[PDB]
Formats: sequence, C-alpha cells, structure tokens
Amino acid sequence: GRKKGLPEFEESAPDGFDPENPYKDPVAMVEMREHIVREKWIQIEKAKILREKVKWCYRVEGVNHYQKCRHLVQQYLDSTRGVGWGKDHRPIS
Amino acid sequence: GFIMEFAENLVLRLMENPEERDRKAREHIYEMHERCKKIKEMWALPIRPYGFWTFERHNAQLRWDPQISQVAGRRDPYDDLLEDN
Repeated sequence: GRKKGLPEFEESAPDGFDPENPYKDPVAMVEMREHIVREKWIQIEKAKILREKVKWCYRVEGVNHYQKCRHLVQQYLDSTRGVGWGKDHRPIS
Repeated sequence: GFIMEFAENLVLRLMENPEERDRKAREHIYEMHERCKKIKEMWALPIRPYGFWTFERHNAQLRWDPQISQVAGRRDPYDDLLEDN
C-alpha cells in the first residue's frame, strides 16, 4: 500500500526524549534524529526560497537593485547564517 | 489505456507501507535492546553456581550410605555386640 502522494510526516516532536540523557532511551532516538533532520531541511528550503526570491528580484531590479530589495537581502542572509551542515557557524537548534 | 497510467499504480502497489515499516523498526529496536540486556545478564552467571553441592544430584551419598551402614565391613564396633537383644 501507498498514499500515492506527499509523504506526510508527524510535525509533533517525539515524546520521551531528554537532552541530558539522550542515550538512555534508544527507541526514541531515531525519530528525534529524523525530526531534527527534517527541520534542518525545512530551514534549507526556506533559504532556497529566499534565494529564488532574490533571483527573481535581480532581473526586475535593474541598475538600482539596492534601493527596493535591501530588506529581502537581510532576510536571505539571516537564513544562510543558520544553514544545515555548512561552514564553522553551526546553528544551535 | 496508455503505459504511464498503469505503470504509476503498478509502482505504487510495488512500494510498501511506510507506517508498517516505521512501526516494525521501532518494535525491532525495542525487543532487540531488551534481548541484548537479557544476554548481558546471562553472560554474568559464574561457572560454579552458588548452591552447587546443595543440589540433590551433587550429594549422591547422604541417601545411599544410610542403607549401607548395616552391611558387614561398615558397622560401628558397638553395633553387633548389643544387637543380640
């Protein structure tokens, strides 16, 4: 069987997980790992969406691109500050 | 019909239930860890059990000698003397 659609996943964070003793509960480890990776990919796609928005900005902006898209530039950069598995700046989620 | 309208649901039938897969994964992890703890406990047993001689199979003489202490060659000297009366 299949849902023949998008793979719906539980948005709710899994229960029974303690940051002080993660290794105590093994059965809850894998779904917490999956949830963390899914949230990281959500952030990655948000950054990609902002990149697409500035992509479409730069064409219409013309010579004076700084004037009317400066607000979106900061929005795109702050997303790129906490990106996934990247440079030395590791986000603390 | 045409090819893709059938290949689509063919592949969909070929693929499995992910909810069943996730449930089986978490289950298998649970019983595998429980069995791991059980085997860890089992490996802790000493070679020589605490009772050992206390076991009935490891005495073999407390219930054999009493029925032999009456035969000739094993009697206390003061048994045949006063057995006449």
